[PDB]
Amino acid sequence: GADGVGNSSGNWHCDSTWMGDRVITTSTRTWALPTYNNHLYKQISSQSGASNDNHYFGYSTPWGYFDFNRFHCHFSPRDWQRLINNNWGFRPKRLNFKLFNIQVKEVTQNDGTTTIANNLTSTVQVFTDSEYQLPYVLGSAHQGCLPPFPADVFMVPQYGYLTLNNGSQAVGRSSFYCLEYFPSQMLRTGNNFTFSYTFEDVPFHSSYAHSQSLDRLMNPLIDQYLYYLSRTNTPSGTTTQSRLQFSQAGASDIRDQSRNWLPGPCYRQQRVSKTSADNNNSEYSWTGATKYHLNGRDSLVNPGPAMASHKDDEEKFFPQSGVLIFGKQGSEKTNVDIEKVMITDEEEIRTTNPVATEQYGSVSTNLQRGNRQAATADVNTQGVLPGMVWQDRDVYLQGPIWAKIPHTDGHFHPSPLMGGFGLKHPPPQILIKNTPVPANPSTTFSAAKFASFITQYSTGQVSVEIEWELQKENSKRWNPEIQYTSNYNKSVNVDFTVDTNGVYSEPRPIGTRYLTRNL
Amino acid sequence: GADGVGNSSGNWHCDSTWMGDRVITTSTRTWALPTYNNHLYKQISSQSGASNDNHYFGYSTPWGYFDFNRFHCHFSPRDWQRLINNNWGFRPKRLNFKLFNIQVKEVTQNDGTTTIANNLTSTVQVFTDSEYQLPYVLGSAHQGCLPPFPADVFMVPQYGYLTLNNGSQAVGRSSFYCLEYFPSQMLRTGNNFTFSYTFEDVPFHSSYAHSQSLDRLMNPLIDQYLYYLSRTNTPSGTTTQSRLQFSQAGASDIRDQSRNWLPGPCYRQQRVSKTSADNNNSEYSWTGATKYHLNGRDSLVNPGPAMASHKDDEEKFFPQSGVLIFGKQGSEKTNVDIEKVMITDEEEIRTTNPVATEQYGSVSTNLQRGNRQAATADVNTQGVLPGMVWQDRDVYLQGPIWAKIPHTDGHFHPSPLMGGFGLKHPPPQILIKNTPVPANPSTTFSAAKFASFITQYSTGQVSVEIEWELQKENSKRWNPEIQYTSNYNKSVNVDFTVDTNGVYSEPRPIGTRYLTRNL
Amino acid sequence: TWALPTYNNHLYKQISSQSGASNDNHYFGYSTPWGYFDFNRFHCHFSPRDWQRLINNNWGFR
Repeated sequence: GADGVGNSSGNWHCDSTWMGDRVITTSTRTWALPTYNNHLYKQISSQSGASNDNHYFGYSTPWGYFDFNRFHCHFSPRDWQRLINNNWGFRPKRLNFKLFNIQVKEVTQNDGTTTIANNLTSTVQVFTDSEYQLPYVLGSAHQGCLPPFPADVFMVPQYGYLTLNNGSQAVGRSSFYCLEYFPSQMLRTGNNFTFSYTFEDVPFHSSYAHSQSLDRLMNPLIDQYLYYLSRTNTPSGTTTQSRLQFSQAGASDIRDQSRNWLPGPCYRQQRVSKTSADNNNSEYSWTGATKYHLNGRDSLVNPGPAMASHKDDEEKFFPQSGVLIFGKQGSEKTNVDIEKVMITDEEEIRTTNPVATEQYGSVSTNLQRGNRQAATADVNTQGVLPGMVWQDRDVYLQGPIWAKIPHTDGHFHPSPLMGGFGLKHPPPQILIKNTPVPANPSTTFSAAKFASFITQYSTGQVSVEIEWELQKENSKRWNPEIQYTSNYNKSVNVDFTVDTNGVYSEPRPIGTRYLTRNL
Repeated sequence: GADGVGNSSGNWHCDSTWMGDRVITTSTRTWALPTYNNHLYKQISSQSGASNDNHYFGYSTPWGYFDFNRFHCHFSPRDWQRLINNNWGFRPKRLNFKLFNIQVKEVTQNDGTTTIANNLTSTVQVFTDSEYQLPYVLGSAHQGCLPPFPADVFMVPQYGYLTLNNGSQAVGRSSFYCLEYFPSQMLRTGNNFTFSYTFEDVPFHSSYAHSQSLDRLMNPLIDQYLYYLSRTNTPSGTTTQSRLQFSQAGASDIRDQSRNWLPGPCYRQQRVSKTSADNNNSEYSWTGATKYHLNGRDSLVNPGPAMASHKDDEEKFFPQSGVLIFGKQGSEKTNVDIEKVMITDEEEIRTTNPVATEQYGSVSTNLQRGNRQAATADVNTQGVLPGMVWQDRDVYLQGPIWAKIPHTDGHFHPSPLMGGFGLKHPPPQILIKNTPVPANPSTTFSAAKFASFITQYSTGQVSVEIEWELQKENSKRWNPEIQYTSNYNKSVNVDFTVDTNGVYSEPRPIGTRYLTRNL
Repeated sequence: TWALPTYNNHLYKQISSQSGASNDNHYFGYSTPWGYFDFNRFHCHFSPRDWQRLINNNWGFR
């Protein structure tokens, strides 16, 4: 840091600049940090009797952490539109981080009034691990983001983690991390903190949608030179006999043509409808779910593999867990009606990824003979096969930007299943805490742990700046594209704006896929 | 080679040196080489009536070969412990090979006595293919290793191979290799042989175990912002109606949370117990096995894909073939009791790879409607899907170090299924033979193949030195690790030591995974 | 992190054994307002895991 109590440690920077090829964004927010857990660590675990699936064991810490991982932190609704309408892809490159204008307040709750005053000599300490030595919590899509709207103020969320358990009990291999055991940087009023970071090379995210379905790749005018088996028998006299005929596949045969490629893999979902009348009356929620089984307990696959949500001309149906779901403004935690949630749509991927609610295809179950008749069965789960292409899941406007790839001997197509960018060395976790200030010890000496501290909290401003790389488009498409538009009719409230009471709200999910490409 | 009959061609080197980052090992053994097959090639094949699975066709040769491929050759039980306790991974780099102190003996069996004497002018010839032109036998985990204990003496195993067959009969494509048709190096007493080799780049083997299970990646304190479908219906009056409610997943919901990753693939096994009372009474061995079907015959998958052996708090069960199994000292070939075998345990991989005896998960089989009710089925086999992470199988103390990757147009995650390091250009096979010495031909000329030779054999010392690369650990774990310890109680015999009759024995399998890492 | 009280109301005092006591338990001395820092125990310096690249891996330390 630098200088005094009266001097300011940083300016407010929130802006976006568009350079053409690479583009830069900036934002600044205001935060407040409480003391958590009365300055002490605690182990936490599952509560008494619980399902074998719900057991957990871990620790909670006094430390907080910053999360900018959602897009809406970085991009405004309009800045989001020089991106998704005008471009075929984007990726991050490098970022900056800064804290400044730190001030610490102590509070006195005596009687029915609470007085608050500056504590000028108190400190707040911050570090960034950057060696990836801690359990990495970010990327699990928790709350506690920097707000989407720059004028809002937010608390910093508390930090904690989980470790191997057996039931509600720990195992010998289970690990315990003390955050005090790292070098950090102690800051007072008039001290600031910075670091900078560089993304590893990662593929552009695909903001295009395809103009060709994988099942139609070819010229309708010209027939193939390959033959397929067409008729298996022919009438002879009164009744048929076995005769094999072959054919070349034309535009009337398009079903039957040879191809060089296959659709992507599927792991199948249950289908439900937004119209309440079509759905069965029972509780199938947990029973009818698709799950995976790991170490004797069952977990839902909430996003699951990337698959189209519905087929043509059914907009009413979506996979049970297969989609992301966002809440509207002020929605509650539990048991809330469908009118409150916002359900995203995965469609444009129909052309490669198969629909999530249907089988991959059909396969032959048996060997035919004279007295046996051919039999097939549906394959509801398919792994990856050579010659198989697919697309990934869209990032939308608000959702995960990145995730940390687990450190393991093998992995396949690491792009993460919620969306965004898989990173082996992602942006490091930033951790922050209030330094404990003891209160009025006894006159005689005693060896005991202090239970008594001054009650205080801190606040300041944080800033983030990321540099993005863009991919422009050369398209010879003659006719116009599909663009993201706001409706021009009159309305009581404007979208993406404060209401009369001053609560900013986001009307609908906005994906990145509009501009079209050929497959 | 160099110099004389009286001069020695090499010193005994067996040692281990630890440099920190890289590390170097050395060993020397004493061998004896018989003449095989009376100096001639023979075709071999399956015997008369046999199962269609058991047919084979091939050749056996007079040549022998050296196999150091097991770890216990290179590492002593204590040297194995500055490795597995102190490190997160290791890989080979380069090796040396040497033969020396060669001496050839001829034997005379007349009457009831056998005299043995030096033959000073006889030769022994050796070559290393290194162009990978021969069938590559090593890596199939046969017998004939350099002994684990440096004072033992061993024969060199005989060399042979197999080729395409139809039943017990050869096919036109089947190949025949004459080892005489290579350049080799002929050695007498006072001649030595050397070559050196460099491993291609290969990933470190993972000697860590994970401190986090893949099903728990996230902060218990903070709720997600995503919604999952929670209740499918609500009571209305006397009976329920269809109503869809949604929820955000907290620490009580941990079963239901969204995740960016999925567990590794499985190919399922039958489960048996070490307690003899739980197992069914019948012969299910071959019938209840998991198999693959190639060209009309069936083969067991003995190791199979890497999967955890058992779940929490069942130590009694293991997959039917799914684990490696080692014999104790002096165990016989066939039909031996469980008390004689040593069964390895694959557990620490519970956190990623699914258990081998259970299904991967459940998937939805049908489309619901008003009068239809949701249906699911177990998926017992899963291929690789995008966003899937796993671990490989552990090497232990004694077992394959490497295998040769087959030469093919495609392969996936080549790490071999017994364990160790897949190599496209592995250490080349060393081949050795006694040169035939004819005996006393007839006085008149005859054109015929000699059936009569001097009876002789050779012996000497061999040496191997490998350089290893190590990966140290930076861990902020506060509490202690799990280490490999010998029990301190008194006992009749010390582990990994000679008994009163002088037979070295190994009490238990020792894996490499102790130190812990975060996932 | 430490906290330092004022001891003895900013003044020195002589202290000694209390009245009747065993001849073994008699003592005479002084107490001061001053405090002092003690790091002399190992567990201050070494964590349980750091203690294990030491005692398992080594024949001595100073």
